[PDB]
Amino acid sequence: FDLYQHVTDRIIASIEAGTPAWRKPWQMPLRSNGEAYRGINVVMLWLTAAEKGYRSAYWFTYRQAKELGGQVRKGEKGSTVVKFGTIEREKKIPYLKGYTVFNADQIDGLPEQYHRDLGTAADPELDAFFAATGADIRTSSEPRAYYNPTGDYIHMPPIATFHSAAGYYATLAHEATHWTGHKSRLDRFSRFSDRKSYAFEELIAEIGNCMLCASLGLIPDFDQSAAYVQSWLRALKDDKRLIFKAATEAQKAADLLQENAANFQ
Ligand SMILES: [Mn+2]
Repeated sequence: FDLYQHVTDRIIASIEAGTPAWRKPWQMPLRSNGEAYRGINVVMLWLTAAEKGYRSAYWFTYRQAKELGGQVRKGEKGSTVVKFGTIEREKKIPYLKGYTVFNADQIDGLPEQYHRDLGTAADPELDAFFAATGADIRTSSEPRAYYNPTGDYIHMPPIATFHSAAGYYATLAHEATHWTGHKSRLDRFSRFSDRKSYAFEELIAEIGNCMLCASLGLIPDFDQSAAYVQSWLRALKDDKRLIFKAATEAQKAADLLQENAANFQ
């Protein structure tokens, strides 16, 4: 009946139940046109695909199913994704409403199309991605990986100390996600830092890093972020639209990375 709550409570459950929704992939969800879902809806459809065991990336509405050449298997229940309708004021103002979609594995008769390994060394195509992001990446024998907004650079340790390029680039993807949201770019940090503002950042960063790593073929590192799920639980309980604001920032952090990395002069 209430959307923000309804969605926040699914996410609060997943956290308690073990895995927060957005970690569940370890294929990104698509609409009937091939356009990928964004933001909070990627998160929601991921948890939904895990919880119902879906193999397909595609989600349809009853309308999209029927008038495409198919039928929603009766008994099948959809799940709630997010979008905007309009109210009039003086086709005018947007407002957030939910809606129901069904995965392709709940549907019969749909058309035909509908259903790596990196060692321990530098990878050229990954190196080109992060070089094309624009990020000051500095390397030093200091054994910590971090983003310093004050200098505005990412510091990686040396790749060989990782004994895993997959571990090396996931960590970099994570820092690249933080690197967005410096004042010159996405403008996301708190002004005055504390246990709450670090908690928000690394949640945006986490959700965002899953989104990034899904595209780059990497696996996110979740050891580093075990001390926060409680603040996330607390903040998610006290604020029923907080998860929407995080997922929107997260998607913007992934978008900025990939868009820069394709800024072909
Ligand atoms: Mn971080």
